[PDB]
Amino acid sequence: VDFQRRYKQFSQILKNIGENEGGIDKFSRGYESFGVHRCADGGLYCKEWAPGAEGVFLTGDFNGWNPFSYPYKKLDYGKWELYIPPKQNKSVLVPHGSKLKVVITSKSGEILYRISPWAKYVVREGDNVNYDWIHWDPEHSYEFKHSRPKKPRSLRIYESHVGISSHEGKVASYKHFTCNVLPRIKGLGYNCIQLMAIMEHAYYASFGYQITSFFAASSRYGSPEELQELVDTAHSMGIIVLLDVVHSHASKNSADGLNMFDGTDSCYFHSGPRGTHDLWDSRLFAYSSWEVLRFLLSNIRWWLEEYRFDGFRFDGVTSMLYHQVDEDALTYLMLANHLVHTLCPDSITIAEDVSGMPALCSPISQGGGGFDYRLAMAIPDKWIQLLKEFKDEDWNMGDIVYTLTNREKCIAYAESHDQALVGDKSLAFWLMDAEMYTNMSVLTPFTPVIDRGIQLHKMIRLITHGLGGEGYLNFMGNEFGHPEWLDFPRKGNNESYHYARRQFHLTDDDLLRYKFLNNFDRDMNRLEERYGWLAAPQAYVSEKHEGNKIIAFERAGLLFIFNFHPSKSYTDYRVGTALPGKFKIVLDSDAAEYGGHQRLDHSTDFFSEAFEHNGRPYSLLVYIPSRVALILQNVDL
Ligand SMILES: OC[C@H]1O[C@H](O[C@H]2[C@H](O)[C@@H](O)[C@@H](O[C@H]3[C@H](O)[C@@H](O)[C@@H](O[C@H]4[C@H](O)[C@@H](O)[C@@H](O[C@H]5[C@H](O)[C@@H](O)[C@@H](O[C@H]6[C@H](O)[C@@H](O)[C@@H](O[C@H]7[C@H](O)[C@@H](O)[C@@H](O)O[C@@H]7CO)O[C@@H]6CO)O[C@@H]5CO)O[C@@H]4CO)O[C@@H]3CO)O[C@@H]2CO)[C@H](O)[C@@H](O)[C@@H]1O
Repeated sequence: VDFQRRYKQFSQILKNIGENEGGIDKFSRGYESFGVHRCADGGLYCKEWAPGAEGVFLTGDFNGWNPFSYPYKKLDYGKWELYIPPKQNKSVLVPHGSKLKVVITSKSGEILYRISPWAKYVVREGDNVNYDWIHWDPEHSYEFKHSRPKKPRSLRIYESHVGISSHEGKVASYKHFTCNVLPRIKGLGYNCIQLMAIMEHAYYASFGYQITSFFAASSRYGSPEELQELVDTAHSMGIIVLLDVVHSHASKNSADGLNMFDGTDSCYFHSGPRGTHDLWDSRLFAYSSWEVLRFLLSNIRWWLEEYRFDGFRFDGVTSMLYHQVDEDALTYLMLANHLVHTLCPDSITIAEDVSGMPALCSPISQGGGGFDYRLAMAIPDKWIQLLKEFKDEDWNMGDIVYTLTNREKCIAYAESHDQALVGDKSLAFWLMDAEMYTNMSVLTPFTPVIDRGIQLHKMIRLITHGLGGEGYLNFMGNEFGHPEWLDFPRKGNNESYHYARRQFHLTDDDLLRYKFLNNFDRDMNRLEERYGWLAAPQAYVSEKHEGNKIIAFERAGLLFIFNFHPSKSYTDYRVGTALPGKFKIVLDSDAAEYGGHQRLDHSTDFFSEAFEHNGRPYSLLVYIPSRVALILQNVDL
């Protein structure tokens, strides 16, 4: 790790992009010439990079699948271009909705049929083994009607998957998400959507991590225009949309994927074993290769320009960095971040990194990776440890406080999307187990295990939200403690969609207790919008009492008190504060609307006195019941 090196290297490649291409703007507009394009003159212009092809051709429905009638002309640097002249009758050469294929001929004599790396749209017809390359030329394009929202003060991310966003056991649509799921997200107080599994993946059960077509918005959920309408509608509501970018590896599919494009093992990827990820059975990009930079950077630009995304989450950053560290992978990520922020400084980039790479989330100008945030991955693990291995009486308050406050800006989350999956437990499941199925009805008794589960689900989320980071993340359903698990159709379940859905109706059912966990989430995010603790400096922790099981801190002027004690309810408990005067309850997890016992009267005025307590100048006395969290705001006398 030499920061002077990381910059000098980046600075050089960027300088070359300027001398060789016309700067990173021009360089990242590769999607404008590569692929298949209909010209204003009625002709068709095509361009590809196939360095190890003897010949390249265009075939499809349009030419009665004659493989060699349209040969591309070879250019320098292993690139090929084709211009089919316009029709005499002045009609479309390649009709919209029709099938296409690139024909690659090898030195040996193999005749290979490929989908262009640059393909905009791909569809799997009924029960076909492979995806077909569908030419996209609609009568009307989607015109974006709304402007990008003002950059949020603090991010409150709602991690979403479009397919599973309905109560039905089927792939839900972009249209369904736009009409039914966007208003729910807005209502909860979330100001950002992390859109998962958008980049085309042939294997649905890969959760969007096995990419086949990099420039293609998954056909599965609908047309490219319906995704544009989705993003535009989110903007109409003041919600920013970020995309999950998988540039770490590629699916090894060759018929309908990026693998073996020009017939060799070294096109967009590394030759031999270096180019194969053994654990994932995937291909690995040759980040040193100029054309891989054009491809990957024109992809970043594509999602910014075509679909108007407000930023990205770069997945598999750890795997990219360690093949010792891959300098090329890292210089690619620096150029990607440089591009995103040069085009729009308000744009956000997040890194999915477990390693904790020094300066990954710091400015490039200081030898950093250029990322705005990293995910605070230690937080979900600490909650798992405590619920799996420790009795409530044995939870260390100092260890909770340490894990949450360790730090570079990070995104805090109580549980990941991976924890929602089959053969893993959600926080709601770790807390209530089999009782989740029995006593989540208002009509059944409020058992001590349902009572404990509800109280702790709220508290774990609130301490993660208030103390854990500079941003917050919640995966679809976990805001109301969604039951069961998530599982995608695959071999191992005989293609079942029974768990490939989200039961959102559970919160609308007044005869169920999910409404309580949902109400808490809505009010937690709305209170954050009002006071901005996520944007505030790190909290001042006055108390992390091992005996009493009390965590007390101040962030953005608010006073946060947590009683994790399984049985003791403290009266006249002294909490230190930096502010004198009157204090009022702004949030109480024991309120009835959240599934509490209503033990506290909110109309009570708490008066700060001049009594040094826990390194705080003033202190106030409070009633904090067992498994209750409180937020107190200082008010004008
Ligand atoms: O007249 C006085 C003047 O004379 C000299 O300079 C001459 C040059 O000698 C002459 O060639 C020309 O150079 C221009 C050139 O015409 C311009 O186009 C431009 O070149 C840029 C280019 O536009 C950029 O794109 C960039 O090129 C990349 C390329 O895009 C990228 O794909 C990659 O290419 C590699 C490829 O991907 C690989 O697959 C492989 O290619 C293989 C094929 O796979 C294989 O199938 C087969 O076809 O062979 C190929 C080659 O082995 O390798 C490729 C790389 O080798 O990388 C390149 C990066 O190089 O950059 C170029 C360069 O900037 O600009 C140049 C000028 O810089 O005109 C000038 C004069 O006008 C003399 O040198 C000078 O001092 C005198 O003043």
